[PDB]
Amino acid sequence: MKVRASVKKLCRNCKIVKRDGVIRVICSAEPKHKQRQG
Amino acid sequence: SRVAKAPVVVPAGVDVKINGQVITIKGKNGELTRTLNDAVEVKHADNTLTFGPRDGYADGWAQAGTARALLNSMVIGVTEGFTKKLQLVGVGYRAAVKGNVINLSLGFSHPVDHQLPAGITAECPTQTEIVLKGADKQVIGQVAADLRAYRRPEPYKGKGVRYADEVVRTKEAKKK
Amino acid sequence: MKTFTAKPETVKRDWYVVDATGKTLGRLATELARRLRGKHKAEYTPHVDTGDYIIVLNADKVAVTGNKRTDKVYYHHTGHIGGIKQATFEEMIARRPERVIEIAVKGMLPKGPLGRAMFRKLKVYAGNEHNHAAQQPQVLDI
Amino acid sequence: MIGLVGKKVGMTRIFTEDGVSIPVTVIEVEANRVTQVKDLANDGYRAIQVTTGAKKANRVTKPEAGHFAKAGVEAGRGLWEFRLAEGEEFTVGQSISVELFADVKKVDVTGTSKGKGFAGTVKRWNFRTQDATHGNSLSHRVPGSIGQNQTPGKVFKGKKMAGQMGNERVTVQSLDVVRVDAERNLLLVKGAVPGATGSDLIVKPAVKA
RNA sequence: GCUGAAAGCAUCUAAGCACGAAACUUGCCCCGAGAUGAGUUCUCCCUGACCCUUUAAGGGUCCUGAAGGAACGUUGAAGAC
RNA sequence: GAUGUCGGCUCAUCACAUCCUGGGGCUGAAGUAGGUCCCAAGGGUGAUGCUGUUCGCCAUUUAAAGUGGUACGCGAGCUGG
RNA sequence: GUGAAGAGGGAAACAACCCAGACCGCCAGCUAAGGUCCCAAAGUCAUGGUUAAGUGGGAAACGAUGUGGGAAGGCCCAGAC
Repeated sequence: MKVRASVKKLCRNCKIVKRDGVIRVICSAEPKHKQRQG
Repeated sequence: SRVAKAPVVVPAGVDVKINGQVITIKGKNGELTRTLNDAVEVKHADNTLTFGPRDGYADGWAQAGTARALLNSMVIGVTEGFTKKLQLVGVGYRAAVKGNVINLSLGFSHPVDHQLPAGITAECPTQTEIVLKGADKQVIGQVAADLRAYRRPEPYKGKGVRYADEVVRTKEAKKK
Repeated sequence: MKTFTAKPETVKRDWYVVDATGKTLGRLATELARRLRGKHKAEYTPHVDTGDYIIVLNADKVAVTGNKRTDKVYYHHTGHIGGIKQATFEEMIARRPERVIEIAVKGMLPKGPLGRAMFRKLKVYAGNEHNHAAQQPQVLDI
Repeated sequence: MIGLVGKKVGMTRIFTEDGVSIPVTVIEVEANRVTQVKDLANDGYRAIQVTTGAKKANRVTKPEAGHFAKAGVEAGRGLWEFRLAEGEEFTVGQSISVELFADVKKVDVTGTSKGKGFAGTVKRWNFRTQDATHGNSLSHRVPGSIGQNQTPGKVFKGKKMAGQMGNERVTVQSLDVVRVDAERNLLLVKGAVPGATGSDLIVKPAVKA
């Protein structure tokens, strides 16, 4: 998990989701692409 | 919304009860029922049901699509149900069913026993396979997830409980 | 001539029973407070309690809007330096359901001995059974 | 589960055959007689009220005498209540004796600790003493500071200070039951229990175990 | 995490359903009805006359003195008092 | 027309930007042991040689020897280097 | 300009900010700034919208399929995504 003020799609398999008021990036190919905004 | 446009076809032998919001499905596999959101029209018709929003309900189309999907899963529930398959990978790993309980030997210092819920049954063809059957898709998925959580597939050899149709994607340490 | 003043020994107070199920907490508590203080009577006097007795039934069925059922927090301090304690609205409804109504109304009542005397006439119940049939409370719609 | 009321008889030792000395407290548990049974319908909770010992007939007042007469039991030196578990059931006037602890193996003992009177902070709260020498001026066992300064501007509630020590209700948990002696009305527990010799103790099966 | 649409797919979430920490509420110990919102249970005691006017949760006289308490004394592993 | 100062001692109390213990994500995470971030303030969190020292450096521990606020917390509480 | 050397009303409290300049009395009326659910005087007013965070009722670069309005382009029943 990366906790950042600026979360972005780092590759094409990455998807921006909003889970309970938190903008999160869930990638299905690279685990170190997981981000939550905070 | 548009997923909700497509009606769900009622096959033969399965019948529908509608009490406004709570809807019950009967079939050869058993009783499935739920209460839909307050913002979805459900209407039994000629061997089909159709879903649509109420009035004065924002995002009634999303709820309509959700209700359509749940009802369609119910229909495939009371007929031929759902099956989930698990595989145990790793030396010494084993499974066995004793009635309503699965006994898992997953490398712990203690036995692991899982109590199946009401409408789910299990059977192990071999000692490293588990097959689950049931009418409720959500419940069988929950049980499979609970079984997997005991020993999640680790990323260096793939050892642990995993779904049969699952890709584990291992990795090497540094080199050699 | 001097204006009329209510005399505490000649005020006539009635008994009413309200049913709190499904009512918004604050919008019910406001009407409760104005009838406990007596602002609905033409004999209203700010220094004498001319209000009515109110019985509140089904205190655990009171309703809040938005996300207040899990986000409204009730703070209080015990007097010790650790002190500060809190409970959400759900926790209060689960433990002492009467106190959410009681402290809403108490917050909307005047402060001082007269306000406490006014609050003394509120009777809040969790069920829908009260013990004051001998007072013959009339049904009040809020 | 219900307990019993006894009195602290004193302390001794029990030698075991393999050469171990167990320090025991000797508790005299005469039969406790049930004086009143409380129920949900009448009282709101389930409990039994018991009495033990004896009292001088000229020292027991008319209200207490009438309360004893209703149960049909002789006056005792006091009355105690024990809360009732779900399975338990007792009748007024029934005697409960020490073989209740026949196979318990751990007890909770409650008594009143010995009164130390007014106690200083060094004894009451294990405060450290200040210097005996090296310039100290009349401040050898005094508490020291008790607050900070303007910003709090007060002493906090619950501050550790000198005052009454002891002479209060104390419980000691999970004491080994060494010996249950039915015809002697004796209970032998391992270790020390609160109070002085001849004081009343409430003995209950251990809640933590 | 499960099921799942909005967005024919994906998605732990929007509807719904699971787990999840010495933190929180309890569970353990102690105080605690001046909780003036002053609670409950059990037991005990007292069921005599008259007078006045200012008439009322009025005063006064005679007889009566309970259950209990206090006081005093001998004291305590209780205690500055 | 007076708000006593550094350090020590005694006694603390709060914050969390967490030192330990607790939970978790990622790892250039095989294991052991780590790195980094997230949650978490319940409890705990050294004795000394030197120096007035705070600090610091050393010597031995410890699960750890936290960072700060409180008139650089505390002299109608002590000391007075 | 105000305070100083100016009270009254508002800004919770709040010389210096907003309204406004107290000769005395009245248990009369209309207004200012600010307000009108309760504390606490007066709209739980009317009509049309927006917001779902208790935003309103503290804070930037920057980040995001959170929604409501424009304004115009692509791609599409010869089949688009």
